[PDB]
Amino acid sequence: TTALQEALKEKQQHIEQLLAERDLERAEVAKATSHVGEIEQELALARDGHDQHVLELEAKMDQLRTMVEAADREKVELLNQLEEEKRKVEDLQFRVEEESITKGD
Amino acid sequence: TTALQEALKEKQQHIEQLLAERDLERAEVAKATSHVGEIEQELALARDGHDQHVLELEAKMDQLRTMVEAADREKVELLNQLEEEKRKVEDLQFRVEE
Amino acid sequence: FSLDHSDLVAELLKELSNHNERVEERKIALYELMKLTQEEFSVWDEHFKTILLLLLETLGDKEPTIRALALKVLREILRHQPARFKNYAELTVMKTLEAHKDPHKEVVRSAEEAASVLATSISPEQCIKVLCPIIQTADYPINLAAIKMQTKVIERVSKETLNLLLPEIMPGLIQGYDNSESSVRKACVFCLVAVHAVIGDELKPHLSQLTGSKMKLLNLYIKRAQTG
Repeated sequence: TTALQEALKEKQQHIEQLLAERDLERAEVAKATSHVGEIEQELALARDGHDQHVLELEAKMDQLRTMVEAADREKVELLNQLEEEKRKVEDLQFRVEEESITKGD
Repeated sequence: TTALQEALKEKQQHIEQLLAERDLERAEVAKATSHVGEIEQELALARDGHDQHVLELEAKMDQLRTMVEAADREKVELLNQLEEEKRKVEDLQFRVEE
Repeated sequence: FSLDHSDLVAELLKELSNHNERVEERKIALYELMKLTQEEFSVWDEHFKTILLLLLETLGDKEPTIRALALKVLREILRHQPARFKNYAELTVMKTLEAHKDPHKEVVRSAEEAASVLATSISPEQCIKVLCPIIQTADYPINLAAIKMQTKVIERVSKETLNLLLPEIMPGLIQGYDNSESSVRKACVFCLVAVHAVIGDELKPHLSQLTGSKMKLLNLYIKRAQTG
């Protein structure tokens, strides 16, 4: 009977502890559901950070492309000048060779 | 003892009820946590995809830098060639006036 | 993306009929014609003549950028449809050479590019035959460009083929070697060098009319082309 009375008190203690565990788990339900929104926003911001970063890299590639283009413009110009000079040499060379023969003749 | 044993059975049934209520709340926490896990999974994947994308961009950037450097060397080469041709022209010019 | 290519042609002809006008619209049409020329096209069997003669007329446009672009288009038709120029060779050569005296450097450049392709694409025998009277009678600097073309063509023929053409070729070069213009004399030397590289000593009896001094100069350039 006393052991039966003590087990009754123990079972009441277990009940009071399960009331608390039940309620404390419910507290977590709301907390976890709201955590979903927080990580969603963390993802939202990350993707915005990702896109901005891509834009910054693409700008630097634009800058470099402008340099490449300028160098190609200058290369075409120099290759034209070099062809020009080579034609000067060829024309002058022939005139000197021709004049030297006439002098020897 | 029978009436005490009966009370104990009822308290045990109250215990069984609260275990079940508590486990339902836990299962709710679990669902929400798995939904969180799916988002975390997306976020790691986005970062991973982004890091790979940045490497690809940075590799293109370096390629362009190396193109500019190569172009600068070719310009010096062309300028030297030009100067050589101009020396020939100049030498021939004064041989015509001779 | 169309099957009916004649409709495209008709609209192109229509635009290009606007000589000395509608410069931007006509540039678009010309570039369109250039694109077609690359395409694997049934246009040519039916429309080659019509397109070519309108394009050759367009060489005389008052707008430099139009003349220059028309020569670029001509260049592409030359390298993609050379066989079709059989009956229009004299005309096409003359127009291409004539563009070499344009006052606009961009037009002269486009003409030089066209002339280069013409020499690698047109039947070599026919080209040499067409060039011979031009070399003998055209004004500076058209004769100059003709000699330079002949040189490019000569490098494409066999010794047997060249030997057959040499009686037509030689008179212009002998006469050009006496031309008052230094550039014309030089072009003739260059052309004779290129003959020599093909037929060697066989060239000699063709050169009996040259003075010793002109033989010396030719032998010098022969020796320069052999070395460096």
